Amino acid sequence: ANVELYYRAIQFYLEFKPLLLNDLLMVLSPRLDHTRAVNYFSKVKQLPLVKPYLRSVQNHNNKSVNESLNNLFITEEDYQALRTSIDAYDNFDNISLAQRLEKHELIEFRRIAAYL
Amino acid sequence: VCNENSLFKSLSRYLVRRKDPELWGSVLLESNPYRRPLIDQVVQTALSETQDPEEVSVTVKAFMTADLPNELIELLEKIVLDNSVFSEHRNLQNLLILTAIKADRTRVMEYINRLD
Repeated sequence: ANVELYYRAIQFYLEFKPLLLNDLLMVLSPRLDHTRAVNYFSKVKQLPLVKPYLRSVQNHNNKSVNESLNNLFITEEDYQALRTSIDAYDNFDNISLAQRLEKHELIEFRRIAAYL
Repeated sequence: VCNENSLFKSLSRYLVRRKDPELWGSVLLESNPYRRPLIDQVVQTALSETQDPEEVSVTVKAFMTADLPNELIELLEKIVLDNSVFSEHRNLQNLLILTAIKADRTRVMEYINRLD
């Protein structure tokens, strides 16, 4: 049951076998303190690597989910999939998002600013 | 004989058949160091049969009456929670939230978010 196990193993594979870790992250899905994990990944910055699982669990519509996908798009500078995502759920503010976009240098994305 | 050397799952089976909360209080009196391994066996074995909540109720009575505190019962709560024969709420989620109160831990949020 206890979950510190998960954190220890993932920290290890991160340190040792992230190639062997990604898959596992999927395999350990149902019972999870997902947000603590994502905070840890923020700490380790390698969230973009674990992106597959992220897009997997995207359904649950958590603030963590939001900000994760949002920063991944910011770094990514995609809009199409970004449009899909932002339309997919609602559990997040957009003020700071508008602040990001207003200087996005891309009216295409600033169009999305106007949209939100 | 059991604590001496055994896989106490069978002992539970005796309990989960012989409905005697006083027999638990005998088992459950905290001066036995081996009280930990046996409860570690019950936190998965007791759930195996899952026919009717009789011994369930009886053992949670034993818990609260012997004051099995947080870090001990909530185990039972969450484990019987996830995808059991019992999707109903016969004080189930209610003592769940009571334990949430006695716990005051972020877990309460997602618990709600799964509660219905």
